Amino acid sequence: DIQMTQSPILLSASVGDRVTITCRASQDVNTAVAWYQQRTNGSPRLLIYSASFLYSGVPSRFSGSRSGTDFTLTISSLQPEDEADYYCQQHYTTPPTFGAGTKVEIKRTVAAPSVFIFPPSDEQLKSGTASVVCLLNNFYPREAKVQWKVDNALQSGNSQESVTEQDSKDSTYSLSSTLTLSKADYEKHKVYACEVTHQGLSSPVTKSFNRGEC
Amino acid sequence: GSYNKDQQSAFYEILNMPNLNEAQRNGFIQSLKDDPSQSTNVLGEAKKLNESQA
Amino acid sequence: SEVTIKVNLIFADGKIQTAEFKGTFEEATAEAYRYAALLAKVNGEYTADLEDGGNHMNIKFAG
Amino acid sequence: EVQLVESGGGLVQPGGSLRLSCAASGFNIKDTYIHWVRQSPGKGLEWVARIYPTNGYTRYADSVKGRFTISADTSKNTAYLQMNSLRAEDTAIYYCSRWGGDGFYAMDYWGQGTLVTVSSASTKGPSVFPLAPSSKSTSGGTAALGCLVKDYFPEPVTVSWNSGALTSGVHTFPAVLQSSGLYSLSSVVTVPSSSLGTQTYICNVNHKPSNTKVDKKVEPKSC
Amino acid sequence: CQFDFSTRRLRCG
Ligand SMILES: OC[C@@H](O)[C@@H](O)CO
Repeated sequence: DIQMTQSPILLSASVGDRVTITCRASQDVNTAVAWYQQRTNGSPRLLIYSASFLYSGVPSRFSGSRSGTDFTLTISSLQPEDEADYYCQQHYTTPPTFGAGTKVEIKRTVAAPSVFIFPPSDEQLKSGTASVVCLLNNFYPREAKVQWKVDNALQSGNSQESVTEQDSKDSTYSLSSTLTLSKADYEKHKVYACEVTHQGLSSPVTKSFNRGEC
Repeated sequence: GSYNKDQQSAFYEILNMPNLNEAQRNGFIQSLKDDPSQSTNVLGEAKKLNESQA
Repeated sequence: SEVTIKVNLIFADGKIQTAEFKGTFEEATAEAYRYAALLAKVNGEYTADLEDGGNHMNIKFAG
Repeated sequence: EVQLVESGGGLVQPGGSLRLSCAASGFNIKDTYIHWVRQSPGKGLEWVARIYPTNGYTRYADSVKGRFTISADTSKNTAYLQMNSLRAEDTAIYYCSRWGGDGFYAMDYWGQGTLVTVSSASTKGPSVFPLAPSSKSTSGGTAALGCLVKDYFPEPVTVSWNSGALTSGVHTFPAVLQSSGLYSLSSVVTVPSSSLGTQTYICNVNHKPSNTKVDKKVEPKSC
Repeated sequence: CQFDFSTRRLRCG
């Protein structure tokens, strides 16, 4: 089989920048290499075929080149909508094989999150479980520390985080942290707090509520 | 569609396997119909599954 | 084991990109230098400064 | 317009069987190669099989040979993938694509993809709870609200707001696998504070594997 | 980086 090695695995650059990603075949594949883009929630989409030819409808800022078994994909002027994963593929020999992908992110200015908190719904509380949700909206960069406290006791092992991919309109991130307790545990404590640390904040922000308060 | 004696033989082997359930048995029979060029491979994988479910 | 080499790519006009390479330390290293050499063709001679035991690089291009 | 549409993906037990279909339109599969390609956390993009419907020639990945068969019915402009002796490693989005179409030697159209989940776990529909807007979810004159879609299996679910009329300011978070082996996600939307109480906000949740369809109205809670 | 079904995107780190 033929191996396709892509580098770097992650590249972050500003809008308008020229970016270059690479793909190396483990043996001669002639020019039989294609490049695909995959955007959030999407299927692979053809950008370049036969190493250097632009597929119809693809912006001319995309270009491809070959040097021996080395292949390059260049975006001459990075756009917000270019935020995506990029894959190379050889079709020279069966099986056709794909590279592991390069993730391309957009650099932008620091933005502090809007921080919000949601008690468990009364509806959920009718059952035996309580989910407390801390929301961090529209921030950059991605790095953020979210800690849960229950009656001022730091919580560990009972929350899960999820982060969206970069927003199409402003290149920011949003994050949810969900604290899961039994209903019995929830009804036993009073103060629920999520503390957020992020580069855009001058010091950590705590959003909290007292169980029972409207 | 019609079959040659080898093809018919492959169907017979899968039809008779005692440890396949009916979803599996018919899935493999469907594969034999799908792609005659794969009869030997399909038969081998049916055999492996039948044996593991003994 | 697997490590991540983080790279700052610093271009002659002050623009900065960042990249990551993953693999064994030896593989990721080789890939980072390979990528630097490739960008050098277009962006000028590179110099690579290694910090964090080689696990972070600052790569500047002459233009 | 060229289009490929996969169907048939779903939950199947290890050792089980599933059949996928790939319905082509806007071109004739007799003129091209048709491929199945899958994508998974474990192996990324992985070619599965191909067929040339004009002469019936087929090729397979070594890891699926004997277990999967590809075929095509040109009279229905449709290709198929029979999947037997399924294993955890076969869990993937399955796409069909064409190659050689209009003389382009690359996969230039791919379908939306269909998810195959190989697992002994059982189907479970989600509970949908409101994330009510409140004094703790507002700032700067805008307010956040949402829906918690908790404890479902398998993927996928879909979430929209006001039947798809509301898209601006929506963040639907990636599904996370809980320790229970069930998925959960939240979807939130930011709206003007002044709109709360006058504009109806409903999250439309669909979990086709359990035939669960819920439209949950989200409002400020009464004090 | 690892592909995630939910987003159809690579997730790094
Ligand atoms: O709609 C596909 C996917 O985004 C959901 O199943 C959540 O992961």
